[PDB]
Amino acid sequence: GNKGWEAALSAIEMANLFKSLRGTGGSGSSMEIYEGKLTAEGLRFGIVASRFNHALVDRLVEGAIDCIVRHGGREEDITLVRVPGSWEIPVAAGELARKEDIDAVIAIGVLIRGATPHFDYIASEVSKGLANLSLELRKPITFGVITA
Amino acid sequence: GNKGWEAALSAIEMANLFKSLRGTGGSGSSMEIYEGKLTAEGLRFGIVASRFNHALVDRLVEGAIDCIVRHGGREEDITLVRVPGSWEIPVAAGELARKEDIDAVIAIGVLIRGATPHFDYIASEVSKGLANLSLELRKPITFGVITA
Amino acid sequence: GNKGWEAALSAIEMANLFKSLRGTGGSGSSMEIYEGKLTAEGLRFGIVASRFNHALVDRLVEGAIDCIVRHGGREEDITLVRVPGSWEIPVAAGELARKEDIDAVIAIGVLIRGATPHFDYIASEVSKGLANLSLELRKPITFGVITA
Amino acid sequence: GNKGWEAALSAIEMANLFKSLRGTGGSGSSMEIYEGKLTAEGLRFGIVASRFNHALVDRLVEGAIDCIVRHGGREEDITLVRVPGSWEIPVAAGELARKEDIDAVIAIGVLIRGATPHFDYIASEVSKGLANLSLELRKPITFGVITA
Amino acid sequence: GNKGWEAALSAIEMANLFKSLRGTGGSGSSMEIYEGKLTAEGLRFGIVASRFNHALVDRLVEGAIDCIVRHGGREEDITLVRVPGSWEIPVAAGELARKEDIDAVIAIGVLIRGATPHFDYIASEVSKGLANLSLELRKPITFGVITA
Amino acid sequence: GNKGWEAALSAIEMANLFKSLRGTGGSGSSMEIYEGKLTAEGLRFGIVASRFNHALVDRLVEGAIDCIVRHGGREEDITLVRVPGSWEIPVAAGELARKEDIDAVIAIGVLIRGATPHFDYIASEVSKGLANLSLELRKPITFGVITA
Amino acid sequence: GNKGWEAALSAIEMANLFKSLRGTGGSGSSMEIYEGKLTAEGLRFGIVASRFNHALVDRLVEGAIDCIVRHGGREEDITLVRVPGSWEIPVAAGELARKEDIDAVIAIGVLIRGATPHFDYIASEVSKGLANLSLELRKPITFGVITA
Amino acid sequence: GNKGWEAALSAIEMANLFKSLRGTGGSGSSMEIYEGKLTAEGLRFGIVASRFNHALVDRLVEGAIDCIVRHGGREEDITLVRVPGSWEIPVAAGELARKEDIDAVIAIGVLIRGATPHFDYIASEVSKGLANLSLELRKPITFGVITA
Amino acid sequence: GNKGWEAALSAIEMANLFKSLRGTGGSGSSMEIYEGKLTAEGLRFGIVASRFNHALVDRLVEGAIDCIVRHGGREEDITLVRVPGSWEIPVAAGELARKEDIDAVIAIGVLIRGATPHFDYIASEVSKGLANLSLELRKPITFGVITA
Repeated sequence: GNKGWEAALSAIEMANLFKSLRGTGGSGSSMEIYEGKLTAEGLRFGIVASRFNHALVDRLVEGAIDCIVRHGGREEDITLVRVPGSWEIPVAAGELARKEDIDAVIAIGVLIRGATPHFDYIASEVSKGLANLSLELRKPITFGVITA
Repeated sequence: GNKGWEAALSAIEMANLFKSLRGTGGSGSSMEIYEGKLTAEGLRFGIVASRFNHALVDRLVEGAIDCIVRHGGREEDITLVRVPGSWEIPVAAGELARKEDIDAVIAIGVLIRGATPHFDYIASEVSKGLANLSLELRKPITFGVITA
Repeated sequence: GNKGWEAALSAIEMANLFKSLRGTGGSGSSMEIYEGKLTAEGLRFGIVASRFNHALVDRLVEGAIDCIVRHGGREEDITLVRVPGSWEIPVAAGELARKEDIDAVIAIGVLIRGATPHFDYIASEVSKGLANLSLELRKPITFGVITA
Repeated sequence: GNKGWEAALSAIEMANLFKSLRGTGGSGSSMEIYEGKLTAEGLRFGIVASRFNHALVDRLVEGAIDCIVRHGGREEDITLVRVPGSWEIPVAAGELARKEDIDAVIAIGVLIRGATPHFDYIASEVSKGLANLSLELRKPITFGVITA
Repeated sequence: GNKGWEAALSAIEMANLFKSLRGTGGSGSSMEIYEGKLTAEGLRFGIVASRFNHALVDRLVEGAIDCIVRHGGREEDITLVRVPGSWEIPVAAGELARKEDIDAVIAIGVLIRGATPHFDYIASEVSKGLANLSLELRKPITFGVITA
Repeated sequence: GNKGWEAALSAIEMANLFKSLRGTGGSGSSMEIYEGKLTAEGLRFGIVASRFNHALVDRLVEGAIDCIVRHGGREEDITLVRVPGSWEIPVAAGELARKEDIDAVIAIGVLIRGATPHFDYIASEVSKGLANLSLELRKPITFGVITA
Repeated sequence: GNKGWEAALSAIEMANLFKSLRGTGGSGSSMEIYEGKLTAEGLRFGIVASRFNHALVDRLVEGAIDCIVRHGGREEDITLVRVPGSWEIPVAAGELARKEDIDAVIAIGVLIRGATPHFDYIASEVSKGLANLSLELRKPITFGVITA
Repeated sequence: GNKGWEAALSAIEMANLFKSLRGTGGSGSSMEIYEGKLTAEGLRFGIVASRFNHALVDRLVEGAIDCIVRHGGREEDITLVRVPGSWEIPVAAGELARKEDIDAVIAIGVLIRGATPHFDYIASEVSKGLANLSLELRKPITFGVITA
Repeated sequence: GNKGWEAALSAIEMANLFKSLRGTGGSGSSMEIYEGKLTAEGLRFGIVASRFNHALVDRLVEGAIDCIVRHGGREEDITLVRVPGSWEIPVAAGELARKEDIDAVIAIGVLIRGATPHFDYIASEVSKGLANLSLELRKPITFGVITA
């Protein structure tokens, strides 16, 4: 039940939700409640991770993959991209999020804000970029990072 | 007292206010005051709610729906969407806020202040994101979220 | 006196100034020095005020409209819009700005920044929104926001 | 040595930098280098200044104009506009920049140290606005305000 | 030791990453893993650096050029631009980023943040500008600014 | 806040409730439920106030008139009468209620608990008589007296 | 968070596990492993709930239904039975566990710690009774009780 | 950064250095310079490792092979041979070097600190032997052993 | 900081001063004011510097050349001469001063006056020689010697 499991759980629910919204509406006669299920048969995902501190990141990525397969996901339908550092996560995510096949992208990384001097500037940028990216491209982007 | 009732009331008033300005002007030879009546007949709304603290959130949604119907709203013209967490609200509001039918949307959530660094960055982004979306689509968004 | 006195003065100098900037280009003998006059006739205005802390906002609006007429402003060319809460001022202001008639907007607002939690976030985004509109819409606005 | 002289020097050579940049591509057969010269003949500038604290601001504005003429600039090609406060520098700056003939802009101002609360909210916004305008207008603007 | 080396290495492989991600599609049963690579034949670069503290920056500029050529780069395909300030880099980088024959941009400078004036504000602003340009234009940008 | 606000709101709720019971039953095959909406259009009301302590009463009664118009009431359909003192409140209310036009009645007054021996008697008398008239006439009569 | 969620999830896993063992063996000619996925499609369930502590038991029962339907369960494949006493579950559970259609049973209840010696005997007997049913009848059961 | 990565880097560029050195003489009309590039494609290497202390040596050998593939080397052109002790590294190294196809050799090992007397006699000889072989064979060999 | 910059700036404008003073005459009623100017097109220069303490002087030589080219100078019209001592500059400057196609001369060197031998005497002598040459030949000479 590591934090990587949480990111996968959030990602799966949205891919179903947006499908329901884009689909045909209800028959009326009451409040149109829209909900996202946990099924994962026929959903494609993407993941981005940083090389830095590969001893503490390998566990996170591995735990995330177990969530999809257990909930009914084929291992063949996952794409993995690795980037040098945390600063480069947003730009990489954009290329993945713009593909037609992909339906969700997860973000995994570790932060050293406070662990090293002069890092709060970089720390705020990644959080701001990923959220702002989601609105323009119309697609859920789960967020996950650790503090060192 | 409960923020659910208070937030919905604000949404009702601004819906009428915008309809007045988009129409004809007021009487001349005087400073035309503008105010929003509290009636709610003929309008359409939407709601987005999170799931953290499942016990507490249920009360808030009940208050919001009660105020809308009590002031003359039709239950047939309310749509509800549920999301996993607080980070996820801004993207959900995007889909609803830009439909040609809806007139206003309400966001309900719970924020944690200072518990862990992870939640600290979440609070800043959700506040900024909701405001910018409203200014770009010309519809009102009500920020009815509790803290702690 | 009150901040409404100072706030009104700045707006008056601006509307005419922009008129000069779009004036005839028949010059160049020496360096130009553009400046704003203090005439008020033929200048439309808009004013927006909140509702919380009614005991204060009443004097600010009362103590601000006087300066407009004192320069020759006609009361028929002023429009006022009341709004429920401070956090939802900017959305209303944008609607009035897009009207081709009005040439200036001023806002009254009382904030308790740095008093209690859940209000610092509100106190932060209010200023940022108003500034953004001015550059986008190209019409001056005055930040007539006070605090306890 | 004052900010007025130093701030201007940035303006002269970027006007030369952009002119050469959009004139030709890579020469070929060797590394390409682009550089700006400190020559002012044939260039037209613009300057914006604040009304408040006219004592200090008087010296700074005088210094900036001295540099332009010294390096070979004609005084007939300089436009100066005054504003009553720092808050309105960004909106005014955009007006001059959109003019096709101007080739660069310079900003002068003075900031006070904590006379009243929430000054930073006003103080920080001017810096943020200037940077945003430069990128979208694609024309340099200098930053030469001085703290009190 | 040379941070130009560290910045240069990151830029080289990101160009390779984009070369493959947006390349021809592929079909297979196993998971697809996309990884960077240090190979710099057929890649076009561009560098921007400031004069500020010219004693130190001149050293770093040489280091970046050494990395490209040693790793298979071509001196004929490197373009260099020099500017007089740290505040004044983002505007320059914009023009280079839009060239259709440029694959990456490397930005290096010096910050003396601390008790010095004007530096607390601009230090934050320069970072945000670079990040936004990357997502807007979909092209990597590296941040190799060192501080005392 | 103003206790007249509360007393006013209760009047509308009761008026609609009796307006519905006279009609036909609701949908069968379930539990019949009757609730009062807050719409306040097309309803006639009456108000009674005591002249003693005109300072507090004036604000209190003004706090009640706004409610009917704000919730969609016609401003020219509420009657007002005043009486020398508290003792005269019941008889005045009795006169109004018998009319075939007024649908609800509101009472306003200010009292001090047991200031003098005779003040104790009136306190019991004023409440006792008011309730009895409501049952006899079959018409709601709100209670709005203030103690101390 | 609630025990109702945890109890339901265990039932989902066990049902899949038993369907695998009772089936044919797998290939590979190596070390062989079994595990239960979390797909609830096509499985039938049943629940038994007590009545003490009216406030809480309903909340726990609600969560259990959500888990089954979210993970692919059908609304009309669940059977519910309600009984008064915590001492009274085992007799009810047996009547349901022996139906051919049912494939799992979930028990929800509340126990009291140390209130009286009478309840001490109650608590011991209920736990061991349910265990014996599972082994005797060869069908999984879940133990979703709370105390204090 | 480890000796495995650092030791390899020496190997790649000398293979390039010798290839260019024996290709042409002095160009003439200017100073002649000979330099090696960090390109590995088209080159075949050899590696020798010690059996003892397999824990530490496992990481170093893994690091060296990572560098070759990263810079563009094919894994099919790498030969690894193990030996039981440091004393036999020189004799084994000569065997690989005399092979005509190999272009360079790399040595890895770990030395303990004074477990038994006269260790220096054995310890020093390996370093001396490696240097002697290089001169007479006329082929580079790297030195990458690490003390305990 | 670079004293070569400070020395260079003085030399540039003095050449302009002589260009106008001995130019064509003029007639007028007001006072005539002759002023220098920073404009270096069509001006021929010449630099002399010493090897003494070659670590530092090489830096200054570059600074002087940068000033001339940036201010509109031409590299084709700069002549450089190097000598081995501070005592030995004046003789070298004499030959350069007599060239009919030279407008100014810049002399830079290092003095280590103090407890060192021979330096109290020569330090005075070198200064006098330069001054006398200027008046004798009627051509400006600049003194940019720095000392520890």
